[PDB]
Amino acid sequence: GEELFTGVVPILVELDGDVNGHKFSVSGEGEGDATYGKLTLKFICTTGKLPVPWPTLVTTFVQCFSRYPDHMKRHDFFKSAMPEGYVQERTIFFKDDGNYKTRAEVKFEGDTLVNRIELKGIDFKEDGNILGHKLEYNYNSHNVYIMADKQKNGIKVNFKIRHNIEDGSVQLADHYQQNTPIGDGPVLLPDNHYLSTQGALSKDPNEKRDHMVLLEFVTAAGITHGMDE
Repeated sequence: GEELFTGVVPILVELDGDVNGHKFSVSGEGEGDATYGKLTLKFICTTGKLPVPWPTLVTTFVQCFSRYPDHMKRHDFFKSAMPEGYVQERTIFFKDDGNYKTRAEVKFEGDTLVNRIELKGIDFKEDGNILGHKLEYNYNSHNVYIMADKQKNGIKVNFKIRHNIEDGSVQLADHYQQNTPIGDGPVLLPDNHYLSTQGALSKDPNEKRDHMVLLEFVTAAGITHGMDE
């Protein structure tokens, strides 16, 4: 799966979602060059307004496109599970508010890296930060902590997203994450490490729909020795 990422790879992103029985669908479209850990993507909400704020769906909407330095290349689980792909599951708990459970298949369909999401949210407050749309429209820098999970044959992941509340405070979102092969074959199981992100949310000023533009930079780090479980 390393060999598959040398250059620019086109991506489709399809989410279908329900949050407090607000059904909705999003479609996304862009490119990844994993040589630089670069992603650029556009998302549009094909069922009207998105009822969640956009920042809360950034983590949900392809970590095969992280940049792994040559010295960490054999700790790269994500790419190593391609083309057959990987299933990615997540429960995201928002502090003093509800949660998203999500399930995604990330796999190559054709020459296009595809991420296909199903997502349920519950116990969200209507006078909320989330359903009351109270979060700034921004991407901050984060670190993504990864460990191996030999049992399941994949990785366990956790990190906290720090969403800026319009008032000013922080709205935490705690991502309990699991990734596993759809890949019936062999994937690289990493020693513990992190990824480090940069990014930006913005708007296409011509796009009439509810949407989001994501440019993102993600680099792997934390390891300096001699590699493989």
